[PDB]
Amino acid sequence: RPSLTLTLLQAREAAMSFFRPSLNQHGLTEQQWRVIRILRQQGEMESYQLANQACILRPSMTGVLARLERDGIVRRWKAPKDQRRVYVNLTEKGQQCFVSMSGDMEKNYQRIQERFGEEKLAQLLELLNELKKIKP
Amino acid sequence: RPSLTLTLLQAREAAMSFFRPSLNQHGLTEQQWRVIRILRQQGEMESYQLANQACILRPSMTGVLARLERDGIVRRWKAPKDQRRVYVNLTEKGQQCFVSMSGDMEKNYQRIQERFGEEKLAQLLELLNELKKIKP
Repeated sequence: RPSLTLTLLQAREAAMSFFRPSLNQHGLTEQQWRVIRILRQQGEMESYQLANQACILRPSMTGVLARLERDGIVRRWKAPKDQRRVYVNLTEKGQQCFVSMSGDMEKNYQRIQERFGEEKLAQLLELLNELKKIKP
Repeated sequence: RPSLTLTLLQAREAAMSFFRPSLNQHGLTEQQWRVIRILRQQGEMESYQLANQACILRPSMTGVLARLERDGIVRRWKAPKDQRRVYVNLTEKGQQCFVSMSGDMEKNYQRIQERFGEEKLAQLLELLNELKKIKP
């Protein structure tokens, strides 16, 4: 039995060589960029939920957020009607950060699409979207 | 542009809920189990190469190996004809560890196959095997 889950992770390392240089070049970690990506697409998010979607382990998430907060990328606030919840969102500076990286990240996806196949990329994503739906 | 790489990782979290309990139940971490899986399938392996295939970051790999070595699961040795290389292999105890977990891990794959689809699982794996081949 080949390992579905190890194979998912090796496939992701393969794709990540297309993005790490632009993130290298822009001075961000992939874990930062995941967080930025989710907060961009999904908007303000409760912080445990963000760790869960962004696929970060909770002890590293504390440092991920405090760093991004220190850099002016995200803002953290207590929910007015439950102060023990903490919501996170991109700042104007973080949104403009996302925007300037996006042209580079589109070109890296164009390189993946050419080298992998435009329809193969679409089947993979469809299938991966389906696999996520098997979660109990 | 949806994130191929974040989506790979969320799909993997989905599948991992099928295995973490048996690894919970057997007292292993997934990072240990990746290492055991690669050393089982591929045999003795140089230690940086093992980190690369097993998808572990080098500072965590040191602790992964020293723990597994302390538990009698792996053996580490210097290559006779290059003492600055360190090879790793499963011990008899680690091989029997792999064997006893494998029945549980097969059942968890049967659950995935039923809930995901037997042919969909095969297309996904074929496609992921292809994606790995795009690595520059």
